[PDB]
Amino acid sequence: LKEHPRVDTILEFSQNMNTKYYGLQILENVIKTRWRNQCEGIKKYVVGLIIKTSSEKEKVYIGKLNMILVQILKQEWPKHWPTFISDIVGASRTSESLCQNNMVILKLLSEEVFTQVKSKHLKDSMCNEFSQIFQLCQFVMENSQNAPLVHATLETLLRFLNWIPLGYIFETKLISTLIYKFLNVPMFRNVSLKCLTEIAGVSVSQYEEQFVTLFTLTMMQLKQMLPLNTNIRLAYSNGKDDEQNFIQNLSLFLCTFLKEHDQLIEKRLNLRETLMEALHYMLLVSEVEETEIFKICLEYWNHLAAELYRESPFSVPPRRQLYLPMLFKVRLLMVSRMAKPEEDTDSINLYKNMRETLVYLTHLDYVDTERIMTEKLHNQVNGTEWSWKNLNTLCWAIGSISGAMHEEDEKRFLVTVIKDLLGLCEQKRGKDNKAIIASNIMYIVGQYPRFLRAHWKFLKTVVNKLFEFMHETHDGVQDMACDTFIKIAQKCRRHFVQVQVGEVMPFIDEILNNINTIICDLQPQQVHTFYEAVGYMIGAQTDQTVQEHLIEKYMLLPNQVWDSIIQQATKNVDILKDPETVKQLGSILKTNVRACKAVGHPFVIQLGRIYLDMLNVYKCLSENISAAIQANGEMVTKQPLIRSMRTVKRETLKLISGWVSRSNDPQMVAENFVPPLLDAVLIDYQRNVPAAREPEVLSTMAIIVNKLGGHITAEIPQIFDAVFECTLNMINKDFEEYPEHRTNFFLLLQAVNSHCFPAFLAIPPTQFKLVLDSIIWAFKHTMRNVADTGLQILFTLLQNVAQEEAAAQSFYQTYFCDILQHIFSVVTDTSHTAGLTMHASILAYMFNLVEEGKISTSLNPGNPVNNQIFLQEYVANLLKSAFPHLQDAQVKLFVTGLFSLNQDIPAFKEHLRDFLVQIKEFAGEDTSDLFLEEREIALRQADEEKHKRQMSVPGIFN
Amino acid sequence: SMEELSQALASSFSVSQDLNSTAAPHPRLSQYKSKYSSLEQSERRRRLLELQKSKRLDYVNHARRLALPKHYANQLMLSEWLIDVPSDLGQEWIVVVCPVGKRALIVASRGSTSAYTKSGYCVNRFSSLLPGGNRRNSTAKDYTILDCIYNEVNQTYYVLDVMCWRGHPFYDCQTDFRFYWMHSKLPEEEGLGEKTKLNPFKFVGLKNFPCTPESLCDVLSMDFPFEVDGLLFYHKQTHYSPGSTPLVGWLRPYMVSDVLGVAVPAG
Repeated sequence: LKEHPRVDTILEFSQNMNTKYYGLQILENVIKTRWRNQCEGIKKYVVGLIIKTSSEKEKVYIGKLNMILVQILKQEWPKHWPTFISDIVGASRTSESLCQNNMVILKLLSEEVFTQVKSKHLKDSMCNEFSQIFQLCQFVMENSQNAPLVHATLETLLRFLNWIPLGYIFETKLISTLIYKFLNVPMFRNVSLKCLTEIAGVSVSQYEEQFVTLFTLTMMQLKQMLPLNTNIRLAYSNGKDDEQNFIQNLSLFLCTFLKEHDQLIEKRLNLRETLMEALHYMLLVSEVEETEIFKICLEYWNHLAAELYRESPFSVPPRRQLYLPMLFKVRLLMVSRMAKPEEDTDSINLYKNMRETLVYLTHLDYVDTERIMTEKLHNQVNGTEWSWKNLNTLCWAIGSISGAMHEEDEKRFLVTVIKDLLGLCEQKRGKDNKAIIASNIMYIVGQYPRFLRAHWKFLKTVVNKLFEFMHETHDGVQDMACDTFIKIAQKCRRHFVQVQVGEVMPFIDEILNNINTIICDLQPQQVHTFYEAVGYMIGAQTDQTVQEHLIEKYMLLPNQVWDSIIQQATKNVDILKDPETVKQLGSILKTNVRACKAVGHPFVIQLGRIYLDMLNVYKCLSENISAAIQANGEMVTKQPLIRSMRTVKRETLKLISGWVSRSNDPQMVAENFVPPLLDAVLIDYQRNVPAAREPEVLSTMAIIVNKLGGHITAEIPQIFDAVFECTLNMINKDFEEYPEHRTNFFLLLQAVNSHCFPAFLAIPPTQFKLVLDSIIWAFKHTMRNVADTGLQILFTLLQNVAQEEAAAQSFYQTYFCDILQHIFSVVTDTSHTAGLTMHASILAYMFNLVEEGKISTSLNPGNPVNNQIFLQEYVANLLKSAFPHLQDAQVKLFVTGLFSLNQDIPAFKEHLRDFLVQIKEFAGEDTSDLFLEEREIALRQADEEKHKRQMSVPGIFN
Repeated sequence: SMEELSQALASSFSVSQDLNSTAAPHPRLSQYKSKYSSLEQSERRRRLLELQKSKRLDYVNHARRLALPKHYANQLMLSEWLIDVPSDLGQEWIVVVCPVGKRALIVASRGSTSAYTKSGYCVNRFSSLLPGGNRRNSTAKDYTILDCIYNEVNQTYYVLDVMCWRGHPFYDCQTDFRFYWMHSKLPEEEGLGEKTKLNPFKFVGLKNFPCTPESLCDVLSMDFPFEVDGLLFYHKQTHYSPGSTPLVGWLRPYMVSDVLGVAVPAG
């Protein structure tokens, strides 16, 4: 209410009470919103308050005041507050009380100084400013004996170490002072170490001796506080935050230091003992229970392993020789702490990293790794380390190295692994124990197709056991049995399929013949996996006619029920209103969907068998669903029998989708499946109320478009007739209502646009108008995904419309302006700057058109003028209206700069963001939003260099 | 070694070490002999019939609990493969011809009828004309418990045994009795064997037949309203007890000729 009308608080805070938190909130407001003589009076006043205040209950108002001082500094400093840094030293350098708060303030400020060349420049330019901050600190560290002050000082040093010039760090006595005077001491020791690790991260070519010294002295002090015979593992879990964080900091130090500087220490032959002592620590900390601690240790081990692998990479090179005394301990650690395999983004990573490290280490010495594993196994048989957790971990680690050994080595290894676990299973007493073991055996086996493909009798023995276990009622052994069966099927297809091995028939024949015997105790979800698994096998049959016969035998059971239902429907249509019949059709379809997914194109012999009946059932249930709603309305959707029919429609569409996208004969699809489909689904979708409309009608249109392009361009009018308008209404009054229907609508649009463009001319203009409104809505939406799609369509529509000169001009004349109006309206506004790079390309393209004289006739038809002038003005016009604050001299010059950067996109991008760079700095919080685009394209180069380095490592990807 | 590995995995790798389990093929058809195969069955059968005689586990309460094993898993009496053919087979045993389908524990309890797999995974919860499986037929302890093979294509629960009927438990009765009770209680019910909104699934009981050579011959030549999955051989006297038992024997029809050394017509 009250905080609406600067002048007030200067007066208000003078005789105030507790309500002062509003006055501060009012001043912060004015400062952060609009930002000479006025605010110059504000700066002076603000500083005065704190100088007074801080020279204890007062504490909360101090931070509150400090906050705003930083708020202003973010806008003023240093170009229009140059003294600040020279001043703030002076004040503190005389009053300890004052020095406390300045440290607190400079710590706060650096949290608004948190882009690589941008920061590089700041470190260059503001060089003077930092220099003094460091010296203030030095002096304080040098002389003060006010503990609470010294702490705050150190906080600030840390916070600034990356910005203060190098020589101040290395050509001083900083390093030694920190290690001797501070690290040494309990309440200072954490910050001390953070600083030293911060230093240790510095990556340069000089200061070699200073680094080496930083290593040996810190080690020396460390060995004194947590001596190398401590049980860090236990120290961590027991001890307080104090001691916990110290351990975390220790590892952070050694890891940072060694990653960047190990080579230095390696070479200095007098430093082994101490090098080994650092590893000793890394092993001791690697014992720590907590994940966040392990993650840093693991980053270190991965570094070490990768270095040695890149030196080596066989099974003695000089750097390896250094580390042999402790390498097996790293092997041991991975094996004994292997994370649950991918079988959330953090945990996948955690496993991936551990796999990677172990795969490196395995290449270095496979014999050592096998031996660690064999022995971890013995200890499950011993009972000395027996536990479900332990056996699982072991087995995960065994599974994890699955490409790293040679065939022959692998074979020998697995043979002892399997035998021994088989033994372990016969020996343990539980049904519980036995299930845990049996899953582990199956898990391992599934990680090693290479082994299975090499030995038929064994593969076959394993698949038969899996069928046996598909009858086990114990907790999850039916699941592990199916899950294993699908892996093996997928990775060994050809071995099943009508290729005989050392015997009379293909094994697929024996499976198809005993399918009901096999699956009769599974539940639906498991039957589907079984069907999918057998699909892969059939998919491998290269002979088409042999493969037709397989599919028939394969598909025989669900076809029986299907046929029985259809027959009943034929005699009496009402059978399709029967709750159970409808539930059955649902699952027969889901089995079809699953088999089709696996088999792909040839599943046609099946889909074609049932297609017209299936589609007929679709119409009947459709007539049911709607007539139900036409006699009770919308609420009928709530009822369970309706949901049930709707699942049939859905799985119908999914099945068709599933096939078409896997299809390999567009003439066939076009002349044979497309018509009956279209009849059965389109008008239906139209006449149904918004609640009764299947979204998959849209995604199924989208797929068959993406797949057939020219082969169905002719049908697009029919499809849009029924589907285009009504679907748009459904989503246009945003009130996010049908997320599935819009994600679909746009996937269809984008498809028609990409593959069926000519259709847009065959639709009446009033409908093409609509297409545009709808594309316009898309790139106008909040959530990046929807925006990004809308842009993509537009940009393609542009390039595409160019291809047809006749109607190109109609479009340009009619829409051209309106589209910028709308695009600029998305760039200019309270910005969702998701697709800045898109905006760039779009605008660039559109400018070219006018520049290059491709818009043949004038946009202003009453005042004809060169369109590049008209646009140059029309944009300037639109800009000076969205930004009335902006000086009319900058507008002209900037709109000039743009068009002279059109036939080049990267620079046209930097030019435009820079407009918004300098114009959002007359605002504030923006920076990282526009910068967000560049950021991601550095992660995907870090992913691409990582992911492609993994290709050279056998077993890291397998 | 690789042969040694396969043999080890085929024949010595089991979670519940059931003798002559039908989860693996008939021992008479395995290339490997499991340690879980036993060509012996009579001694174990005699031994079990003795044990049954002195009933020392309360079942009356088990029947109501469901309205000795825990929740809804492994409640059905499951056969071994028929291997060691009883010398008094024809006098002391009967054969039930089974339909292709899925085994099901059926519990009709207060206005509803829910089916379970041997695993205890509920497969359906529905309505039935069985003493406890209807809102109108929902009463004070009128629950019934069946053992059925569900045939999806005829949408019928074929009844194989009865463990409880209208709150009366039969676990501790002989098979001849139990089978007699089901063939007498079933037809006593408004169109079970038919389809109504109140009874979605038909419950037909399965015929059983004597096991003299001539009788089996007849059986094999009969025509059934379903596709023949196999032949269950029950000892007339066995009580109902959940688990694998040698007191019931299973064979697929193509095996009867070989294992029982009897004639067969065309097939």
